[PDB]
Amino acid sequence: AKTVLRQYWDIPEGTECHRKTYATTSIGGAAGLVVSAYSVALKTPTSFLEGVARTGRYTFTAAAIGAIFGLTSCISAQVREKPDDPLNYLIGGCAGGLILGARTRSYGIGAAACAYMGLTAALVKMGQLEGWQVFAEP
Amino acid sequence: RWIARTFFDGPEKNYERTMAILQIEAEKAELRLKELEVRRLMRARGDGPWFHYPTIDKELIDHSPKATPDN
Amino acid sequence: SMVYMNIMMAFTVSLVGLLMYRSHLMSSLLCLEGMMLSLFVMAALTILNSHFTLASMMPIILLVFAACEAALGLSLLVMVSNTYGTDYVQNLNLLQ
Amino acid sequence: NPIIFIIILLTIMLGTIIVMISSHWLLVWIGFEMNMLAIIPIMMKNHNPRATEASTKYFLTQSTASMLLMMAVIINLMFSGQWTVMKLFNPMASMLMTMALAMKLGMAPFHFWVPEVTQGIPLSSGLILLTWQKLAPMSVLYQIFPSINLNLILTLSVLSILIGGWGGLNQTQLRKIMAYSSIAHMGWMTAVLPYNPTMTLLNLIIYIIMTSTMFTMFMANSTTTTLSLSHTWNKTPIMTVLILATLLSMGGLPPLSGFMPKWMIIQEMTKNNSIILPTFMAITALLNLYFYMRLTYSTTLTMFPSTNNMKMKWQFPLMKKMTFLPTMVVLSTMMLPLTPMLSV
Amino acid sequence: RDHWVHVLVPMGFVFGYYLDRKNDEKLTAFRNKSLLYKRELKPNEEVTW
Amino acid sequence: PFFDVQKRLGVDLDRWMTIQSAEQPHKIPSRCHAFEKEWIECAHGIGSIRAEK
Amino acid sequence: GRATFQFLPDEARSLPPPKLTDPRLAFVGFLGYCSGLIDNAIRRRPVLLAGLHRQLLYITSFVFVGYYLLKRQDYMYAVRDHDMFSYIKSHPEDFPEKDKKTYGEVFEEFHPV
Amino acid sequence: HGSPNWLKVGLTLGTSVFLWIYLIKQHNEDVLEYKRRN
Amino acid sequence: MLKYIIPTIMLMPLTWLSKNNMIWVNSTAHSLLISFTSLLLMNQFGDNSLNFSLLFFSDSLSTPLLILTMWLLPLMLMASQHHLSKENLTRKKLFITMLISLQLFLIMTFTAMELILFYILFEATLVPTLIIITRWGNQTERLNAGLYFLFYTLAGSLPLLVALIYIQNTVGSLNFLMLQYWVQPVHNSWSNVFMWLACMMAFMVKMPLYGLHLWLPKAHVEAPIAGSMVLAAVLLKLGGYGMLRITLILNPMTDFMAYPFIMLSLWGMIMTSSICLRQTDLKSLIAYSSVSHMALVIVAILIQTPWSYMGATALMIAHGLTSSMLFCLANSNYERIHSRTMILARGLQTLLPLMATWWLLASLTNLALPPTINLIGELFVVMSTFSWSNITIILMGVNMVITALYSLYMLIMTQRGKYTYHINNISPSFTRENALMSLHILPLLLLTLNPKIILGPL
Repeated sequence: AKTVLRQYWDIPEGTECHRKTYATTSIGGAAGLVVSAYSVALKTPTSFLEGVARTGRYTFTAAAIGAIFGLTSCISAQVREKPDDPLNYLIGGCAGGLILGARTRSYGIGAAACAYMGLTAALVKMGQLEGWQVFAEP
Repeated sequence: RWIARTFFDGPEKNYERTMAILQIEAEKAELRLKELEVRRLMRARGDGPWFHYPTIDKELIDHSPKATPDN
Repeated sequence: SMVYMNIMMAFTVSLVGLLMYRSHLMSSLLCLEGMMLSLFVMAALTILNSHFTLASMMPIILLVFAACEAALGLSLLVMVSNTYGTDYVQNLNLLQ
Repeated sequence: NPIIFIIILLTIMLGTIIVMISSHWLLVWIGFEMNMLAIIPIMMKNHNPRATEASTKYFLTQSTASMLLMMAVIINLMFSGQWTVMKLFNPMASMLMTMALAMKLGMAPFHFWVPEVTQGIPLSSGLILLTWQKLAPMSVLYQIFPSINLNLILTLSVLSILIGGWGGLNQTQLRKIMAYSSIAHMGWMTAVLPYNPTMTLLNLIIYIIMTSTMFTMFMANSTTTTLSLSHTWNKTPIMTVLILATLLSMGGLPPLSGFMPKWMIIQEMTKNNSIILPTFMAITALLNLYFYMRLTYSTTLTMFPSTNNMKMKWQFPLMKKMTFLPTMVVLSTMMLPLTPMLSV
Repeated sequence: RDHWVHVLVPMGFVFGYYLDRKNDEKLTAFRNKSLLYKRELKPNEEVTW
Repeated sequence: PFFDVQKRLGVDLDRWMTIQSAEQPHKIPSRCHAFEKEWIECAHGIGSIRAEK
Repeated sequence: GRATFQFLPDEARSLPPPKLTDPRLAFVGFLGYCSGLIDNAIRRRPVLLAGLHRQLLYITSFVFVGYYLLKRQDYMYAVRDHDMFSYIKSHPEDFPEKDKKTYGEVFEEFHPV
Repeated sequence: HGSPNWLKVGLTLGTSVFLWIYLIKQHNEDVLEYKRRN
Repeated sequence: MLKYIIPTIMLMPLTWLSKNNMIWVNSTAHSLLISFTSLLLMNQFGDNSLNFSLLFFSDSLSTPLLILTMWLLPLMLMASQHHLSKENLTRKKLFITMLISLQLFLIMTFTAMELILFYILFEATLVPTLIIITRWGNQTERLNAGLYFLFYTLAGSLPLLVALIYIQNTVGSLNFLMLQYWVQPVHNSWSNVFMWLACMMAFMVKMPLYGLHLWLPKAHVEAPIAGSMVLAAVLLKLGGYGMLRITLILNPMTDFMAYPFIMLSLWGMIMTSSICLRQTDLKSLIAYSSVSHMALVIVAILIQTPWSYMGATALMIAHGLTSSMLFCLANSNYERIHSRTMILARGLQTLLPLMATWWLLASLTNLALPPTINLIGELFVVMSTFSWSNITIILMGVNMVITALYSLYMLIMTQRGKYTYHINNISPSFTRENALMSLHILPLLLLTLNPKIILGPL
């Protein structure tokens, strides 16, 4: 819901790293739930404990990356100089991608995991900084 | 001496053509700064008929004393 | 009122996994006309008490097309069973 | 048969007139109800069981695409009860309005609704009739417009070109290659519609013409991709240049006229400061051309015309209004100073 | 015949040059300028428009 | 889109089975008949974009 | 925008009109001159300067259509400008009368190299 | 020899001149209509 | 151009309208008559500026640039007749028309008066050049190189429409470069960085960088028949001049981020020269040379402040004649040896002594012999970037030293003995081989007599 994102950009601002990633793992904990729905309905009939889908553990991957997605911010946003900066929030992209590099082993998949995930992370706090809107109206 | 007046001109044509076609601009770049003034910011008034949306036609109402007094 | 809440759950017999699945494919098309009369009545609640007197033709002309749409797809399942003998929606050859 | 073959064909456009000409929710119920009853025997004519095993998958999809619409219609009967075609006065209804209506204009959800139908039909003559079902619900959306949740309509459109740009890398069936990219243009003209519903139809008109020329050029002999190898040196070499005149235009290059709406689509979309969304669509439209290149590489390069059988005989097809069609489909990009004045 | 494939095609240059004066003869906006280029009293700034 | 053939040529396709208070064949009103006759009178020349405000 | 279902209303009588001998009316049909040549080129003519009746009436098609098309096009911008000026004329607070100052007030940045 | 169908050849050429005649008869009317009105 | 596009479009209904083999002698005959009309109405004076007629032409006032655009079409038809004459006449004439159609968009381009007509003409190419790579090329792996010839230029150019219409709706109208008098400054932000980024990056797609340039030794390696459109591809690469039009204004003051375009084009400059001393292909040999001293001009522009616009005006036409002439050398010595690999050409200089003079003076334009049009501009690039700092002479000077070897690395390959082979390659350099090899230095050193016209505003 949009109450979750409303509870994201307001209070923590790098600080309160106990509840920073506690608000940030919920999106990562909910994100694997969507792909788990198609993995039993599009991928074929599974074992007798549905959901028993093909590879499984999709939530087990998604809840972990979303946990470190806020954690690597609130550590580094605390320790460097205490703003949230594009250089500061860049660091969460790399190691958070490498859980997908650690699982489903590397050198062809994990080698691009730090690559693409970091650049799309830094644009986000850049996106709120200049006043950009995705879905605007007159 | 016999090259210019056989072929072309100097500061009587290529000047004041620059003064000519730069008056087709201030009525072009400024009316394009009125569409953004008016179309995007009309906005809640809806005075000029651009955001005019149909609601209902009141001609099809009736006014006869229909056969229940409290309606 | 509660007479609108039920019937409104009765509209959710159009459950799509039980609307095209599984085989004995007549049980699929069963709830399609079963999705009708959950709309014939639910319309006829509000038209009747709020005395409109003109939209009474609307639920009647609803059931005209409701059987007429249901008349078509029943014919094709005979044409399925014309070459097969049974419906069996797990029949699949033409893929995407 | 040949008398009523016109009569069945006559009532299809009679359906979509009633969709356009009404102020009443029950007539537009009837409107593309009788259309869905008028399309079925066109699929049948040769009575092949694959055509029956394609129409019935087409059937019970569009049955729900009918029957979900009426569930929206009774809500604004219970909510203020007026039956003019206008705003719906319930976001619970407008949600039920659009994402039921989007079935007949099949979006990025409802995946195999398009290809599994169009592949498997022997009637490759047309099957241009699935432009009419692209025409009728667009003539409702122009009137639903100023009550939408504004996020649902753009979400289906960003996903629309995302799956359609990916579908034909895994294809040889040129019907399915033309079944795909019919999702592509139906993402754009939805993505305009919150910002100026006029000039949506400009995307609609260009899409009709560039699909009308495509199957008429496909009604020479070709149904398979490698069958488009064996016509340049066999059927006619003149068709080989003309098929390259359209597949490159529909990709959208600016010297042709296929680029022309996407030129104008940004002049409307920016000036309302949405920047990140047209950039994501235009960069996706790059992949819309790698269908056509890697397909045009087969027919215009003489890729081994084997199977010696020479056509010394003439041709008599029905190329009805054909040669006048790729004259506004190529060289019309200078010829539109105001297409948004006669249409809008 | 008389070879229209030949030099008749470079004869289209003055056919273009005859049309090349129609744009200038409707660009008759300003005579009163201060680059001398003045159109003060003479029949010299008036001409060749 | 809405071509509106019935506006130029002056027949009604229906236009009668539209609102709560239009025809009423023997002048028998409805329960909320008295508020249709007021709510239409409010926004008639209004272009519906300020009518919600 | 009133009096709907019209190709062009009777309010469009104050048009110059958008007359002949424009390059667009030349161009509308210039492609039609190329179009009928393709109609020869499809059915193995093989002449490409074929019978005149098929070589003509592509010309007669577009030229009458194009002139009949341009009449509402100049009308449509005219009626678009016909609505704009009065809303410009009304609401003086929505159209500020700005004061022009010369280049003696502007102290710009200033950034040299 | 020459073998046309002798029916439609000439109908195309005469309809065009009719549309040529209907062109300027609409045009020279409407050219005068702008002056007679405005 | 009042009537410059007007006579040359009439040349198009003359190819298939004509007779048999007369079509070559007729097409060359009309073509040179336009070349005087180009010279005549242009080259006028001249003090800021010559707005030509109207909204379609600004007369190429600051940089003429247009004379070079019109040599090539009466220059490649004599070159393309080497190996083309094997097909049907109607198919060969189509190959003539598409090259003539390439010039007409580029005739309206380079003047263009505007920016919204610029981009549609900036993208009006790549349609005829791509078809030349597909049909009547060389052996296989064409089609991927045709795809690499797309999907870069089109990939980078699409944010220009994101950029320009964002300018058109914001501040005035970009129809007129001369109504660009009021220009607001651009400060450092996180939105304005991307505004400069999309304004610049598309122009790096055509004139290459050390990045994103792998496609360039594909079209020149896998190339049409005998350097036919390859000569046109020389003007296609140098014709990215429009950075001179745009970034002269319209965020000039963002130079804080100029540095990674200065540096990447500088270490990549010295590198790609030495990336070809172990190359085994002739048509790739000139291709990597055409990267290096074409990458020289980019630091002459992003560094502002003239004495840099002076040489950069001349350095566009510097290899533009030279590399076109080197491809004419490489289009020859292939009709006689049907493989383009350079190592097989041992034992030359004795069978063809007449063209051996033409090898000398051509490669003497890379050492470049300071009274020429080449080292008259490279001294001004020295004159600019040494005022930047004292380090810049080092990496730029070694570029003048690596191509000293890299040019004479080709000349010495002609001198060998006993040739081992070649009962073919008899033909002692016929008239088409040497008359077409002329008319390159013949205007080049001619322009070195009074090089006044080759100068910008500047």
